[PDB]
Amino acid sequence: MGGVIKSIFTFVLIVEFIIGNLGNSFIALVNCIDWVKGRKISSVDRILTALAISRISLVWLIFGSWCVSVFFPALFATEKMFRMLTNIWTVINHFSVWLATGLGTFYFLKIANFSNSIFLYLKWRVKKVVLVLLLVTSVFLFLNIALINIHINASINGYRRFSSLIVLTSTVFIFIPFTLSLAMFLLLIFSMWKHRKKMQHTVKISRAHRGVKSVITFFLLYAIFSLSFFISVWTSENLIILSQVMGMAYPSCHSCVLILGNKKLRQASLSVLLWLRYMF
Amino acid sequence: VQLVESGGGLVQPGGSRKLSCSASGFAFSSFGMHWVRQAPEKGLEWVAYISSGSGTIYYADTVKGRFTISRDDPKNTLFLQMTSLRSEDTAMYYCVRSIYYYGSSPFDFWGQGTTLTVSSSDIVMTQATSSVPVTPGESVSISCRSSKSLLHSNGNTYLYWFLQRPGQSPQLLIYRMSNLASGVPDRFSGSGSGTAFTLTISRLEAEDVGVYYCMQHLEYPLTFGAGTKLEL
Amino acid sequence: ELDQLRQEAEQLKNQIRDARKACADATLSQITNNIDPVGRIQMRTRRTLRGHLAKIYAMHWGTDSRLLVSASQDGKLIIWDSYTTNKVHAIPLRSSWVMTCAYAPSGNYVACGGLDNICSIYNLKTREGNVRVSRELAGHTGYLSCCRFLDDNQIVTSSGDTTCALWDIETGQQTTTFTGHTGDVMSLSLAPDTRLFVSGACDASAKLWDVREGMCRQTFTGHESDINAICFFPNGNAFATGSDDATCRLFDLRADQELMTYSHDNIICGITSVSFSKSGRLLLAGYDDFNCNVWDALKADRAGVLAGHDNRVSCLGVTDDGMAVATGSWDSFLKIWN
Amino acid sequence: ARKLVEQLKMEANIDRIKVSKAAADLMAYCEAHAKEDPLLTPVPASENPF
Amino acid sequence: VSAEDKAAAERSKMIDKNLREDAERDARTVKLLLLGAGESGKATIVKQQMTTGIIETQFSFKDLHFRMFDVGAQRSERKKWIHCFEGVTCIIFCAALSAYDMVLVEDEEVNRMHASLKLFDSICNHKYFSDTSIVLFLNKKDIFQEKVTKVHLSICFPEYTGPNTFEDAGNYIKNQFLDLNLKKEDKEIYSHMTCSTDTQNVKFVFDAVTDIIIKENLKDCGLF
Ligand SMILES: CC(C)CCC[C@@H](C)[C@H]1CC[C@H]2[C@@H]3CC=C4C[C@@H](O)CC[C@]4(C)[C@H]3CC[C@]12C
Ligand SMILES: Cc1cc(C(F)(F)F)nc(Nc2ccccc2-c2nnn[nH]2)n1
Repeated sequence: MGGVIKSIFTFVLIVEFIIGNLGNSFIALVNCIDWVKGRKISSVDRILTALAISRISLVWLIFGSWCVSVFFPALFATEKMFRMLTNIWTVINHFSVWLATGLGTFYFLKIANFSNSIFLYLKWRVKKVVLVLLLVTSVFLFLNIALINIHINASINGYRRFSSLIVLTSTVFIFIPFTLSLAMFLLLIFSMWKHRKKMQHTVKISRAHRGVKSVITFFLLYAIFSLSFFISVWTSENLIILSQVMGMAYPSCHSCVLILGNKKLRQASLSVLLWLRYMF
Repeated sequence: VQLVESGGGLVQPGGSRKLSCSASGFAFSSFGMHWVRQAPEKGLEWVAYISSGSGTIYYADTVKGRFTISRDDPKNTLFLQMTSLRSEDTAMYYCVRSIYYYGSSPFDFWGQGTTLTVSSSDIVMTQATSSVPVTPGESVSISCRSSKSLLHSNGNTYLYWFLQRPGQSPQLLIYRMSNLASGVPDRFSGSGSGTAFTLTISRLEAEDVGVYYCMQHLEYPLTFGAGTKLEL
Repeated sequence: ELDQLRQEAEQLKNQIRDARKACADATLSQITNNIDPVGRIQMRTRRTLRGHLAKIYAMHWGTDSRLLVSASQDGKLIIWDSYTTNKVHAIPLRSSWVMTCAYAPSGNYVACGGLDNICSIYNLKTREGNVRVSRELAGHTGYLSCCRFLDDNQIVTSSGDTTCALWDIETGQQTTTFTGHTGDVMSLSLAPDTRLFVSGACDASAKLWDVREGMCRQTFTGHESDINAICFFPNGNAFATGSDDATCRLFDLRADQELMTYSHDNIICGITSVSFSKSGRLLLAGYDDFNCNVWDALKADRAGVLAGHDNRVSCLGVTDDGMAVATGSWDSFLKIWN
Repeated sequence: ARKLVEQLKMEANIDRIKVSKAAADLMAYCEAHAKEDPLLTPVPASENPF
Repeated sequence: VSAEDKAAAERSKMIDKNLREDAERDARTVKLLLLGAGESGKATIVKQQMTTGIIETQFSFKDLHFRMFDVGAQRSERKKWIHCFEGVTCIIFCAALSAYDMVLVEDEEVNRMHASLKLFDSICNHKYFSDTSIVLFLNKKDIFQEKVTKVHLSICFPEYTGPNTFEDAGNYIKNQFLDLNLKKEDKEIYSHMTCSTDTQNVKFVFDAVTDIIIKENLKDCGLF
C-alpha cells in the first residue's frame, strides 16, 4: 500500500506545482503587464505581486527539492544539503506567510470600522504599518532559524530521522501569523455584521460575498488537513513526500483564493477565458 | 517687535547662570534665534544658534559644552544656560532673530541685551580701518576683507553689515551685498566681489555715527570683524 | 422701436462683418508657408513640486522667474522656490474653494479668490514673520474666476456675475466696472504696457477693454463654446484663446478678426490654460486629456506634447525670461519643464 | 438695446490695418526674438538650477 | 549647499510636517453637498442638523464631522464650478412631496416636480458625479398627507392610474426619482421622508455616509 500512496502523493504534488506556478505566475504577470502599460497600481496590488513572487520561489524550491530527492539521491542524502534546504525553506516561508498576514492586516485596517485612537493611528499609516510589521517580525525569523539549526546540530550530533521536531517547530512558527490573520478576519466579519445590523434599524433604503465565501471555505478546508498533519507526525514511511505535499498547499491554492476576490485578477481571468473561447 | 532679555549680574567664576529673553510682537515659532556677545573693550562675537523647530543647534568653539541654548515656543522665551563661567564671558549678551527663506532678511532685529560680569577653520573677517574722521555731508567708504571667498555657487555673497549706535543695540543695514534692509534710508550702498567688500554712505548725518561691523554667513561659526568707528 | 433697434443692430453687425472681410486678403498660413518649421521641441520634467493635497486650480509665476505661487482646494496657497524645490510660504485660506491666484510684480503681495466671492490680498513682507490678509475685496455677486495685479495698489478681477472690475486695494472699493459680457467671465490677461486687458467669457466671445476709460473697444466672436483661457502675445498686438470646443484661436487687435486656428482631429477635450513663449513662436495649451500640447504659432502644427500628468492640467505659465514652463494639474502635482 | 447699438457703433469706427501687415509684424517679432528664447533654442548648461 | 539654504530646507520640512498633520486632522471629516430647488425644504434640513456665495454648515454625530456646502447663492452657470465638488462623500438632494401642481416663479412651468426631476437628471448623470452617492430627502410630507386627499396625483404625472393614498403616491414619487440614474451598480440613492418635525435625519445621514465610507474602502481594496 506504500507504493500506490507514494504515487498518489507524487501526482498530487505535480498537480499542486502546476496549479501554484500557474496561479502565482498569473498574478505576477498581470501586475507586471499593468505596471508596464501605464496603468498605475495600488498598494494591495504591490503586496499581491510580492506574495506571487514569494510563492513562485517557494513552490519552485520545494519542487526542486523533490527533483533532487527523486533524481540523484546521493546528493539529496547529504546533511549539508539538508541544512541548506531547511534554512532556505524557512527564510522563504517566513516572508511568504508574513506577507499574507500583512495583506490581512491591510484589509482589516482599510475595511473595518472602529473608533479607537490606536486603530485610527494605524489606519492613517497602513503602508507604514504593514512595512513595520514586515521588519519587526524578522526576530521571529531569526529565532526560528536559531531553533531549527540547533535541532539539526543536535540531530547530527546524536546520530554521529528526527524530522518530527522540525515539523513541530515549523508548524508552531507557521501558526503564530495564522492566529493573527484569523483574529483580524473574525474582527472584520463581526464589524461587517454589526454594520449590516445597524443598516436595518435606522435606515431601510440602501458588499461582495464572493470574496468572503471562498476565503471562509479555504480556512475551513485547510485547517482540517493541517490538523490531520499533526496526527501522523506528532501524536503518531511516505513522510518526506507527504510533508512536501503539505508544504505546497497554502502557496498553491491560496493564490487561487486571492484571484477570486480581487477585481483586477478576476477581470483578467475572465478576459483570459474569453480569449480562450474566441481562439477556438 | 520687542526682544527683552533677563539675567546678568555678578557671577562668581565656576558658577552657573541662566539668561532668558522674552519675545513679543512677532511669530516666535517661525524665527531662528541667536546669541551674540560683546566684550566691553572688544567687538561682536557669536555664541549659539537654535533653529525653528529646535532641530539645529550650533555653538561656538569657546562656549561648546559649557553653554546650552533652548527655547520655549508657547511661552515665547529663549534661554541660554551657562555653566563654568570664566572671566572671558564678561560681556553684554544680545538676542537676535533670524528667518531663512529665499529673499529673507536674517539678523533683522536685535534685543537690548543684559550685561554679565564675572569677578577676578574660521573665515577671518578683517577691517583694517578703525576710527576714521568724518564730516557731515561727505561720502564715507568702509572696506571689508575676507580670508575665504564668500561668493557661493548659487550667486549669493553672504556679507552682512551692522550699525552700532552709541549706547544702543546693533541694527541691520545690508544683509546680502547690495540688499538694503527695511527701514534703512536709501543712501547706504554695498558692493564687492569675492574677497574685497565696500560699504558706501552717500551723505552721512549725525545719526550715522557709530561702529560698523562685518559678518559672514557662508558657514558657521559666523565670524564677525573688528568694527570701524565713525567719529565727528 | 424695438424692431427698429434690432434692425439697426443687425445693420451694424453686417457693417462690422463686411469691414472685417474687406481687410482679409491673405491668411497667416499662406504668408508663413515659407518660414522654416520649429521642429521637434522636447521638454523634460526638471522639477516636481509635491505638498498639495487636492486639485491645483491656479498658479502664477513671479517677475524674478524663480518664485511660484499655487492654489488648491485644500485651503492652501503655497509659494514655491522653483530652483531648489523649497516651500517659502504656506498660506491658509479662509475659504477652501479657491479658483484663481496671482503674484504681484513687486513680489510683496499675493491674491486668491473663488466661490466665496472675495478677492483676498495677502501681505508677504511684514515685520512679523507671518503672512496676513491686507484686504478682503467684496462686491462681486458671482464666483471669482481670475485676478491679476497691475501694481501694488490696483488689481483687476473677473467674476461669474458677467462683469469685470478694477479695484483700489488701499481704499478697498470699486474703481471701474466693466460690463458687456453675457456669460460667465472665465479668464483675464493683461497687456505688457498695463493699459488694456482682454477677457474671455462663456458667451463664446472675448472683449478688449481700456483700463483708464472702462469701455469695450473690440469684440471677438469666433468660437463655439465656453472660452476658458486667454493670453496676449508678447508684442501686445495679438492674443490667443482657448475653449471647450478643442480649439485655440489667435486674434489680432488691429486686424480685428481671427488669423489662425489650432485644432487637430484627434483632440476632443476642453482647453484649460493657454500661454505663449517669450518670442511668441511657441504656443502652449493645456488640455483636459491629462497632457499639454505645444503649437507653432505662425503655422498650426503640433511641435510637442508635454505628457507627465495623471489628471487634467488646469494651469500653466511661462517665466518672464522664458526658461521654464510650470504645468499644474488635478493630481496635486506641479511640474517644471525645460 | 440703446447701449448695445452704441457699443456696436463704437466698435465699427476703428482704423483697421491689413491682415497681411499684422501677420508680417508677428513674423518680424518672431524673427527678432528667436535667439533670446530658451524654449525654442535650448541653452547648453546655462540652466542654473536645472 | 549654504547655511541659509540648509535652514530654508529645514523650514520647508517644517511646512511639510504642518501640512501632513493638518491632513491627518482633516482626514476624519466628511464633505457633503446640499442641492435642491427653491422651496424644497433646504432651510428645514440645515436647521435640522444644527452675494454671500457658499454657506458652510458644520455638525458632528458620533465621532464624525460633517461640512455641508450650500451653493444656492451662486446663480451663475453651474457647469463652470461643479468640478470643485468632485471629491465629496455624498450629495444631499432635497425635493418637496407637496409639489402636485406648484407652478414656479415664472408661472408657466408645469410643476416643481418636473424641475426637481430635471435637476436630478443633471446631478445623478453628471460627468463629475458618476460614483458619488445621493441622499434623497422627500420632505414636506405633512402637506403631502394633507394634500393627497384633496388633489389626486394625476395633476402632475398623467400616467399614474393608481390610488391617491399617502403610501402608494409617496412610493410612486420616490420610485420615479430612483429609476432615473443609469449607473445603478456603482452609486446608491438613499431615500427618506421628512415631516419637518423629525429628529432622526442626522442619524440617517450618518448611516448613509458610513455605508459610503465602507463601500469606498472595499472598492479601493479591490474587493469590488
Ligand atoms: C503548513 C506546514 C505544517 C506544512 C509542512 C511544512 C514543513 C513542516 C515542511 C514543508 C517543506 C518540508 C521540507 C521539504 C523537503 C525536505 C527535503 C528532505 O531533506 C526532507 C526534509 C525537508 C527539509 C522537508 C522538511 C519538512 C518541511 C520543512
Ligand atoms: C477576498 C477576501 C474578502 C474579505 C472580506 F470580504 F471579508 F472583506 N476578506 C478577505 N481576507 C481577510 C480579511 C481580513 C483579515 C485576513 C484576511 C485573509 N487573508 N488571507 N486569508 N484571509 N479576503
